[PDB]
Amino acid sequence: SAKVSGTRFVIDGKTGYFAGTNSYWIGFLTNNRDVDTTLDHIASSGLKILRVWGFNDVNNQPSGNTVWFQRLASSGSQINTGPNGLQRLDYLVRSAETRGIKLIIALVNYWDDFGGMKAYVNAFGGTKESWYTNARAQEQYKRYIQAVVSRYVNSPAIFAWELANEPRCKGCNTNVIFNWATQISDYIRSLDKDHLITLGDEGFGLPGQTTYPYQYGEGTDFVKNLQIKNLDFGTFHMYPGHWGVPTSFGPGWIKDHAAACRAAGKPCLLEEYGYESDRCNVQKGWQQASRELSRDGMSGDLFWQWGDQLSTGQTHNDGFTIYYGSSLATCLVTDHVRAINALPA
Repeated sequence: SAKVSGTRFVIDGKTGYFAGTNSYWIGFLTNNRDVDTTLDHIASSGLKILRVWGFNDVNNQPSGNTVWFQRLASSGSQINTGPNGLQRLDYLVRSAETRGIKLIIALVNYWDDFGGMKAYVNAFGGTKESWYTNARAQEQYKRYIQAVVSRYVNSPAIFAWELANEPRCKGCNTNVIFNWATQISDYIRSLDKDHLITLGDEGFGLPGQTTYPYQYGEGTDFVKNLQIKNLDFGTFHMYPGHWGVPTSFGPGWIKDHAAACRAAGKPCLLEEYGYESDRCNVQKGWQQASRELSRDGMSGDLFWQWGDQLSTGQTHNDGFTIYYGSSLATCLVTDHVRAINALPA
């Protein structure tokens, strides 16, 4: 149900460009109806891919019925397969199977939200930069990958396994993440031969311009990582307001990634993007630049992030949320999906 064909994706046997979104919170909901209604809204919007967090790491177990997936400690780490643990991810997967949504499931965070590499450093020592070569942290991270992947190997709702959300190794030789991603993607492939696998990086480090995002200072080399055999497609993210570059850098950023993916013979996915101001105009310009490259390396995009109305009220507005039913969703979801459906075949 989710494959690659040259520089394009194939979902439900259709080859082409797909739109999707991100919802880090959907895998942690404890109300099944809130998962179903959010997926119904995403599916009715014509979105096919949903990127979620498949991690929830803590150093101390939270109180009450708070959801957690893994507790990390120097000795005795535990993976939660209970009702407030991975059973919440199981429900998301089953609800996505029913509703025709393909999930990208990231397996650790580079950032501290939901624990991240920081929670592993707290348990296993070292620094965030040494996390990739920290044997005890990598041993537990692989145990966690096995615990998640083994549950959904036979699900048609997995778009791709994703190694990490936005992995960086600040100031590291770019071989650190390259070697790490090679060994972890080979590990995931041993557990699941058929689903796609991707890195989850921001896409820093590649030719095109001399601005900050093109530099190798965050430990990644986009072109180098596209050579990894068991990574099926390239991912890149786009946040000019955090990166000291204008919004007008967007089309070139997209073009430069699509050219690298084209040269590698793999699809590119613009996996997160957002801007806080003049949102419709700014982000519609980027969606057009991406759609225009649909036969030249780009094969989809996911905005960050979905917003909805749950039993617990409106979901969080982090300045990038696009709420279902809003005028901004008509601009960046309805009109986008209609423009994708109009692309030549």
